Amino acid sequence: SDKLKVVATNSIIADMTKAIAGDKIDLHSIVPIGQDPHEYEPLPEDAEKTSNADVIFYNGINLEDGGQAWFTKLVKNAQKTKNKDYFAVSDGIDVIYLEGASEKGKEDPHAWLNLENGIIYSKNIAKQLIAKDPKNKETYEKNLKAYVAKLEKLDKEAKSKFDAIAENKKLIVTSEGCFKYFSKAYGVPSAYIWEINTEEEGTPDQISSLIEKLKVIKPSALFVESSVDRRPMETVSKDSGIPIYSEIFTDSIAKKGKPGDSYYAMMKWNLDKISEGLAK
Ligand SMILES: [Fe+3]
Repeated sequence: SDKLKVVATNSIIADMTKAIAGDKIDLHSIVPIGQDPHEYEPLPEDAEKTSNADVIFYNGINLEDGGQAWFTKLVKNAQKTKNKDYFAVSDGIDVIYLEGASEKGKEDPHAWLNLENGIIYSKNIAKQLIAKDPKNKETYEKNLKAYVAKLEKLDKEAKSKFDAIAENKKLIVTSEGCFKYFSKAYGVPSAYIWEINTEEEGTPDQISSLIEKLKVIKPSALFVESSVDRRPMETVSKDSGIPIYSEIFTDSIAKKGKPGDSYYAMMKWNLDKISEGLAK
C-alpha cells in the first residue's frame, strides 16, 4: 500500500497528474468523462477515495469550490485541510472574473484553456507530488520538464493558429461562456448561450441574445462542448443557419481511446477544429 494516493476532481486535472506521475501513484478522478465538473454528486467510491487520499487536487477559482459547491462539502465531510491535504492547481494564475465582477467567489474557472495556465497547473501538481513523495522526485521532475516543453510548443502553435482568418470571422461560439482565457491568450473573441454552468442553462432569452449577436459578427461555425446538453446550441444552429462544425473539449477530456483523450490532445483537437471550422 506504498504508492501515493492521489485524488483529482476531474479528468483534465487527473490527466495532467498522470502526465507528471505516470505509474508512480494511485490516482482516482472523481467527475466522469463528459460530465459537468461544476456540479456533481460524488459516489460512495469518491468519498472513500477522498478520505483515504494522501493529496487531493482540485481546480479552484469557482469551478467546484464555491461555498455551496460539491467539492467544498466533500472535503468538509472528509475532514481534510486546505494546503495540507487539498490543493488548488490554479494557484498563481492571473485570474479572470465572470463578466462585470471582480470579487473573490466570482472567478471564471476555465483557466486551463490558456496553455500557459495548463503549465502553471502542472507545476503546482508536480510541486505537491514531490513534497509528499520525495523518493519519486526524479521521475516527477523529469516528466514535468518534458510536459511543460510539449505544452509550450502547443502554446506557440495556438498563438499563430488563427492568423489566416479574417477578423470579421473570428468568433468562437460555445454553449457555456468558458473561453475567456483562450480568447485573451490567443486573440479570438468568444460568445455563448450561458455564462457559466449552473441549474437553468438555456432560456429563450439567452438563445435570442446569441442569435442577435450572430447577425452582427457572423462566424462560419458554431461549436458544442462534449460536457453539455447539445439541445440549446442545436436551437441556435437551427435559428442562425450556422452549422455546428465539431464537438470540442472544455470541461472534460475525451473518453479514453477517442481523439482528444488527454489535456494535451483535447487542446490540439480544439485548435485544429476551431481554426478549421472558422476558416470555412
Ligand atoms: Fe465550465
